[PDB]
Amino acid sequence: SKVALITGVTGQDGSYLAEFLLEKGYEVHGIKRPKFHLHYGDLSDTSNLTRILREVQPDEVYNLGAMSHVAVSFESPEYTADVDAMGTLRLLEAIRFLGLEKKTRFYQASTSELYGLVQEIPQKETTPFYPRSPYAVAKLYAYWITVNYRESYGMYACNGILFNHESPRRGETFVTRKITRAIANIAQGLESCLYLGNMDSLRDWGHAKDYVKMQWMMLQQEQPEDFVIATGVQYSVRQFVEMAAAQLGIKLRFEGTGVEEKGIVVSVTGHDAPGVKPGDVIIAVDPRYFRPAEETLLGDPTKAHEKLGWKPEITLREMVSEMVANDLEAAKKHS
Amino acid sequence: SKVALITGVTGQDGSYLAEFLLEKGYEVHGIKRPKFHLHYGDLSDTSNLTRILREVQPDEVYNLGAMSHVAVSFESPEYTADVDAMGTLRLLEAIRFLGLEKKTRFYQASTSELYGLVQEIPQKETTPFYPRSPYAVAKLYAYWITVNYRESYGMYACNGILFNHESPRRGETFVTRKITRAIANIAQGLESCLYLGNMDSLRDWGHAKDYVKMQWMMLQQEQPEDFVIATGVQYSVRQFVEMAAAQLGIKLRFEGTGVEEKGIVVSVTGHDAPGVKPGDVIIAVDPRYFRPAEETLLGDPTKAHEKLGWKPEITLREMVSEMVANDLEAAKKHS
Repeated sequence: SKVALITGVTGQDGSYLAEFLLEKGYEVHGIKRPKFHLHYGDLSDTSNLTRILREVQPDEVYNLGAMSHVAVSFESPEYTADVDAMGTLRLLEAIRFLGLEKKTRFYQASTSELYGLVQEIPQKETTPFYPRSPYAVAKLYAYWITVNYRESYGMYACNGILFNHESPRRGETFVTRKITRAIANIAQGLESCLYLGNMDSLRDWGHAKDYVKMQWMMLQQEQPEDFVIATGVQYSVRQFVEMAAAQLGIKLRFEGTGVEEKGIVVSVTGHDAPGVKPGDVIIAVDPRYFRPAEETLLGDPTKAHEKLGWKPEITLREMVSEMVANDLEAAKKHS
Repeated sequence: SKVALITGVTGQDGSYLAEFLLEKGYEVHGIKRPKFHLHYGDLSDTSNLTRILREVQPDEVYNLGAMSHVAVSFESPEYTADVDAMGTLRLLEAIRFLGLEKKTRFYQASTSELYGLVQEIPQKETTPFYPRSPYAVAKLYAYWITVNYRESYGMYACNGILFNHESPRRGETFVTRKITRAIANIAQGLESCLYLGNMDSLRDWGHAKDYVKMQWMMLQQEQPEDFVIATGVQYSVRQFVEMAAAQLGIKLRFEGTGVEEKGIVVSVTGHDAPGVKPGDVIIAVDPRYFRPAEETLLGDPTKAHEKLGWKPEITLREMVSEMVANDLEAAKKHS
């Protein structure tokens, strides 16, 4: 059968991609950031990773790394660049060293954080990059080295510019998981308030499962091509809160504007929100993080749809329901 | 003048010790974990640290590392051991390599976490160690290698078994700073509730400034000796909360027992607690962290007092007042 190597195999995207590929009968090898094999290594050691590629002889390689500058907070800038930027070059160079240009197809996970400034909305494949963090500059290098090996050596190598994508596995530092975790704990009486920033902020949220599928599709073509991977639909942080609360039978009312805005509990249906009652104030704004910033990230996945036929199949509400259910289960183990 | 080298120079203890020594006219060199000099390095490189000791020719070396297994959360177990355990051996071996046994005095910062289990209370120099985390095992090695170089080579090398010590610089992960930060933010209306564990838990809290002084004293003697460094006085987490709240004019009432216990605002005096009013519930217990655990850490600093004349000079209330004032200042920049 087909063989694949996944770097960053234990993150949200790696775990879902590994499942997706195993289901298709692939033999899956991975390294952290039955027919599944884990290897030691982090992409900082050329010898170790070339050895692994030599033993694995993968048909496909998925270079997933960290997805956000926030998920990389505790690493040194040099370590992040060595693995997310140089690691990409090492993988491409190893494929050449081993004479695998004709057998191995390469996928690199870029990020919407490459847009930094923004300017034009929505953002598409032609929209110019302007990195705003060391992490994003490292990703800029990874994006361009991949384009360069494609253009210079005719290698099948391409980039997936990923916009936000969540799931029950999403890291607790992202706002979506913060909200579902908090709503569940509040409903179960383990906490009392959820503090957020500007609730007007508009986001483009997709489901990790739909995105890892597009990543795989991007390696099944006749020629390599880069693609923006997003939903192209906007929702407010406030709508996300309402949706999450609605999954637990809590209807919310919002009173006040800006840093003064507050979420009041109007009614409660069902038996999953015992720790909440009408009148309760459970959502508020933290001035330390409030900011009325314009110019907004919103991806245009038209090319993906036109050339590949890819479209997100899971809806935002199903994603929220799945995340809420998972956090609710953990929460009741403690009420 | 005298020359000193401090490892972990930017932590709470290192920053205070550096100040203490500079005030005394020392030339101070440091490495992270005017007459002050910072060097690159972390104790993992024998060549780099020997070179530094060779250039510095210190009269005194203070091997401060991490003080808690919680402060070491984001490091790999191997990295922590390499710097906190092996790093200690490297420093002692470099002093010998360079022929500095007669000039350089060595101080190692142990921790009360070496007691793990506990059993006998209070704990003193003779009380047996029983590490309960990888971090503490690394510290056990550091403690014993220091004793061994003292006993085997007649080197002036000793251990300071430190119990909890705080200050305005204390890391936000420790419960004392968590409480002062929270009380200030609540008083300033930036947050609404403080969730803690068992409020009956008894602790031995001293001030970092008093402790770095004992560390220095331990190197001014005629012979090297190990010492427990603590206050030997107990206070409850609940008393700490009351004290912190009292610094902001908030009097508290506690209703309920165990996981049901809650802190209610009785009265408010002054103008530093605008975000709080009588009746408000601002302290509650998080069941996830509640635990009625016996057998309690409490140090017996009698030997320190008897042999060296050391005694903590700063009181717990002055420490709380200082921590609260610092957090209150940060807080009002945002109300």
